[PDB]
Amino acid sequence: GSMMVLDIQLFRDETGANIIRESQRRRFADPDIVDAIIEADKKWRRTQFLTEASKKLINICSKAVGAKKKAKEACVLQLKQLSKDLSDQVAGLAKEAQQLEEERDKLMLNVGNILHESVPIAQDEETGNTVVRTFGNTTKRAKLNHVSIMERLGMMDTSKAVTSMAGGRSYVLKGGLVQLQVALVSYSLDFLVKRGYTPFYPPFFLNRDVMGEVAQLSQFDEELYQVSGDGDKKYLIATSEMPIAAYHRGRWFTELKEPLKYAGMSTCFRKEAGAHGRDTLGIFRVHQFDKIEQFVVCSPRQEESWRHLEDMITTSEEFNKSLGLPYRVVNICSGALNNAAAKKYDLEAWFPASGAFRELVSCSNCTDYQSQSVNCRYGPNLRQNVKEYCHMLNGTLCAITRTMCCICENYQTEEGVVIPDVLRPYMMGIEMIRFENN
Amino acid sequence: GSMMVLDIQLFRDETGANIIRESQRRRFADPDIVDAIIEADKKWRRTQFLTEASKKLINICSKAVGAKKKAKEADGDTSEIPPQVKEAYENGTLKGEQVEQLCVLQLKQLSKDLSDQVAGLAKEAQQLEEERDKLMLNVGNILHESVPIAQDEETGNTVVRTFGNTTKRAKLNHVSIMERLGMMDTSKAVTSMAGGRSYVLKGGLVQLQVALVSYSLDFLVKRGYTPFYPPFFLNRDVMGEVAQLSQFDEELYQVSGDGDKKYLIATSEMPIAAYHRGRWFTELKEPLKYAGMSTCFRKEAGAHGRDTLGIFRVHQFDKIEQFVVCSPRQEESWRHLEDMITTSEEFNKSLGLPYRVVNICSGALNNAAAKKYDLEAWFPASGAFRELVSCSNCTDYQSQSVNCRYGPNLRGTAAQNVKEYCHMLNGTLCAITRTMCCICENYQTEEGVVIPDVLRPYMMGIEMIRFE
Ligand SMILES: Nc1ncnc2c1ncn2[C@@H]1O[C@H](COP(=O)(O)OP(=O)(O)OP(=O)(O)O)[C@@H](O)[C@H]1O
Ligand SMILES: Nc1ncnc2c1ncn2[C@@H]1O[C@H](COP(=O)(O)OP(=O)(O)OP(=O)(O)O)[C@@H](O)[C@H]1O
Ligand code: NA
Repeated sequence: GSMMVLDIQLFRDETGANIIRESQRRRFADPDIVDAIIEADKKWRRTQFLTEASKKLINICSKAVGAKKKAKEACVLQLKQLSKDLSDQVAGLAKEAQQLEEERDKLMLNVGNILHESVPIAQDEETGNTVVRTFGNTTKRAKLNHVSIMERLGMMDTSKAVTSMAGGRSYVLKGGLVQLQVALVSYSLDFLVKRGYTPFYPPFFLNRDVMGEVAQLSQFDEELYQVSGDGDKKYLIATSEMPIAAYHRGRWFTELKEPLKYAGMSTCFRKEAGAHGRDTLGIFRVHQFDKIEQFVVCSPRQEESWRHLEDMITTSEEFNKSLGLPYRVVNICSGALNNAAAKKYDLEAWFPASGAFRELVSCSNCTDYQSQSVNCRYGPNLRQNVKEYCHMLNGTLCAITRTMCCICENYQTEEGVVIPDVLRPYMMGIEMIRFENN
Repeated sequence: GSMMVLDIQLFRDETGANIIRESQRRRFADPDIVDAIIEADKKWRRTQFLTEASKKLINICSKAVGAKKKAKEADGDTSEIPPQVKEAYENGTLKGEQVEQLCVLQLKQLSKDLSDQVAGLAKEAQQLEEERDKLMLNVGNILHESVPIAQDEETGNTVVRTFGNTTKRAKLNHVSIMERLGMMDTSKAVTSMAGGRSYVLKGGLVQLQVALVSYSLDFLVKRGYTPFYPPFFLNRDVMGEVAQLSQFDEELYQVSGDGDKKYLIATSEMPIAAYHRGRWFTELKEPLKYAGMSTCFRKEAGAHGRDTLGIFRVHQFDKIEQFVVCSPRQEESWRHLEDMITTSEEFNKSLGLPYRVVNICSGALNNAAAKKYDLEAWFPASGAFRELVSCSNCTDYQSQSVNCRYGPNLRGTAAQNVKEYCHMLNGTLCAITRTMCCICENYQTEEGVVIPDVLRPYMMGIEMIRFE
C-alpha cells in the first residue's frame, strides 16, 4: 500500500496548484496531472463529507430509539432500518474513498517536490548541471586507477573466489584497506560530532509499511533487497536516511529553535538493478558499503531549511578538503532531480588516473516531502488553518568505499598509497600502505 | 542440498569408524547412526564404480564402431542387446573383449543404453548423497581428549581460569543504564519500524561502539592478524558448506530481489571459511590469521522470548572475530587454540572486565568443535557470568566441507590413501553490543558510565558518558 508522495494540501488552493504546475513544467514533467489530482481529491473529499454526516445521523437514529422506547411506544422500526442503511452507505462510501486515495496517490507518483528557484532547468546532466565551486587541482593526472592500486596492494578481492560465494560486485577487503575503512568511519563520525551532530546507529531492516513512507516506489524495484525468515518481510536499508526519517514518524515538534542533527552510521545495501554492466570494476559501485550521513530535521519556517542545505554541503566540502581530495560542487538540473528533492548538490571528486569527476556526495533539501509522508508535524495544532510539517534534509558526509577509491588515486606513489595526514591517528599512525613487492 | 558434516574417508576404515563411534558416545550422541552412514556411502560408491565402468565401455563402443566402419564390416543383423550383456553392465562386469564381439548396430544401441545407465546412476547417486549427509547431520567432530564428558552445561562445564573481582555487585543493570543514558531506543518507535529486538543507538553509545570496533581491530593487528572485511551475503550452495541445516531454520535470514537467494551472515567465520573453499596450502610454516570485521545477523528463532531486553541478545550486531587456518600436523591447532583464548582474555583484561574461562562439556559442544573455551564476563548488577566469547578448534571439520587441502600438491598423484586438510579455528575477540553491556555494568557511577582507559583515545578522549 504505502508510498511517499507530495502533500495533498498544496493542491487544494488555486495558488498552490499553480505553484505545482509551474514546478512540473520546470522539471519537464506533466502539469496536466495536477487537474487530475484535484478532481480525484474532490471526489474523495465528497465521500468524507457524506461519511462524517451519516455517522452523526446514525446517533440520531440511536438516540431517537432510546428516547421513544423509554417512552414505551410500539417510527422505531423505520429508525432501526435507517441505521442499518446509513451504516451500509458509510461502508459503501469507505470502499469508494479507498479507490479514490489509491488513484490519487498513484497520480502523485508523477509529481515532484516544488523546485527551488535556483535549480538549473535542463533535462540532461552533462550539459545541464551547473558548477558552483571547485577545489584543488581538478586537472591533475596520475598513473594507476583505483582498481589497479587496490589489486597491487593485495588488499581487495573482487575475483570469482568472492563472487562465486556472494554474487556479482561482492568484495573482500584485507589488511591496510580495512584499517583505512575503519579510519574513515571513525574520523567521519568525529568530524560530525564536533559540528553538533548526534551519532545515530539504526536497524538495517525496515518493514514494508514503514519503508513505503520513506522510499519512492521505484526504489523497491531497483534498489531494495527483501529480507525474510523472521516474522514479517522486511527490506535492507539503502541508506541510514531511511530509518532516520522513519524514526520521526508520527512525531510532533511544537518548535525547533535548534535543528535536530544526526550523524547516521550504517552499512548500505543496494541491488543496483539499473547497472547491468556500468562498473563491475573495484569497490566504486558495490551492493554493500559503509556510509556516514548528515540528516537534519528543522523548522519549516523562514526558509531555515535552505540555510541548513548550505551548511551541509559546506560540511562535506570541508571534509574533502581535510582529506585533500580535489572536487567540484554541482547544482543538479531539474530533469535529473528525484521526486523528494527540492534542490540537490553533488560533490564530484576528481579521479586523476581515471580522468573524471565522480560523485562522492549528494546533499538534498527535501523540505516537507518525507515529513508529510511520515507525518512528522510542526507547530501548533489546527484546533492556524494549515497543517505544518518539519523540513528534512539529508547529505552524504562519507561514502567509505568510493572515498577509499578517490584517496588511492590521489595519494598513490611508486611504493603504495600515502595515508592522508588526518587519517593517520585513526589507523595506528600508518603513513603509507605498500604494494605487494612486485 | 548443500550441507556441512564430518569427512567420509575416516568412516571407511574400521579403526576410524570406531574412533567416530567412541566420540559420539562421549558426546552423548548417536553411535548406531555410523553403521547407517557407512551403508548409505557404500550404496554411493557402488554408483561410482558402475559409472566409471560404463563410461569406459561407451568409449570402447565408439572405437569399435570406428574400427568396423573403417574396415567396411557390415552393420549387422540386429541391434538387440544380449540379456547377459545387460546383466554384465548392470553389475559392472562387462568386459571390452565381449563388447568387441557385437555388431555395429548392437554397439550403437549399447552406447545409448550405457549413456542412459550413466544418467540414471547420477540421479541415484544424488538421492543417496542427500540421504547420507542428512544422516550425517547428527555426527560431531572427534572430541579432544581434554573435553569434559557431561550432558548439561550448568554442571558439566569446567571452570579453567578466573580474572578480576567476580563477586562485586553493582546497582543498575545494562538495560537500566542504557535507558538512563538516553542513548538506546528499543521502544515501539523502533520495533514498529524494524521488528522485535531492533534498536537504535545514539550519541556516546555509538562513539563507544566505534571505539570498540577500532580498538579491537588494532588489538589483533598488533598480534599479527590480517583484517578481513567480508560480504555480508552468501549464496545457498556456499552457505551450506559452512553451516548446518539447523542454522538455516533457526539463525539465518534469507535475502532476495537480485540474483539467486542468499543468506545474511551470522558471523564473519562463515565467509572467511568459505573464502578458503578449494584452496590447497602445500605448507603453512606460519598460520593464516584473520581479524574478521562484520555486522552479524541472527534470526534467534529458538530464543523467541528468552532475553528480550536491551542489546544483550539482538538480531544485528558488530563483531570482531579471530580466524586461523593452520597445518593439521604436530598438534599445531591445539597450540593456536590456547593462544586464541589467551588473546581474548588479554583483551578483556585490557578493558578491566572480570571473567571466567570455561571448557565446554562434550554434550554441549556444537558439531564442528573438537573443543571449545567460553569466556563469561562478570555482570555485577545482573549478578551473573554471561558469555562474551567462544573459541573453538574445528580441526578439519569446516576445511573438509569447503575442500581446503594441505600438503604436497603435485602432478602424478593418484588416489591418495589420506587426503589431508588444513585445520581451522575461530574465536570471538569482541562482540560489540554485549561488551558494551558488560562495560556499562562494571563502569557505572552515580553520574553515568566511565570509559575504560584504553578506549578513550578511540572516542575523542571522552572519559565518561553521562546520564540524561
Ligand atoms: N552502489 C554504490 N557503491 C558505493 N557507493 C555508493 C553506491 N551508491 C551510492 N554510493 C555513494 O553514496 C553517495 C550517496 O548516494 P545516494 O544515496 O545519493 O544514491 P544515488 O543513487 O547516487 O542518488 P543521488 O542521485 O542522489 O546521488 C554517493 O554520492 C556515493 O558516494
Ligand atoms: N543474538 C546475539 N546478540 C548479541 N550478541 C550475540 C548474539 N549471539 C551471539 N552473540 C555474541 O557473539 C559471541 C559468539 O557467539 P557464537 O557465534 O559463538 O553464538 P552462540 O551460539 O551464542 O555461542 P556458542 O558458540 O557458545 O554456541 C557470543 O559469545 C556473544 O558475545
Ligand atoms: Na589544473
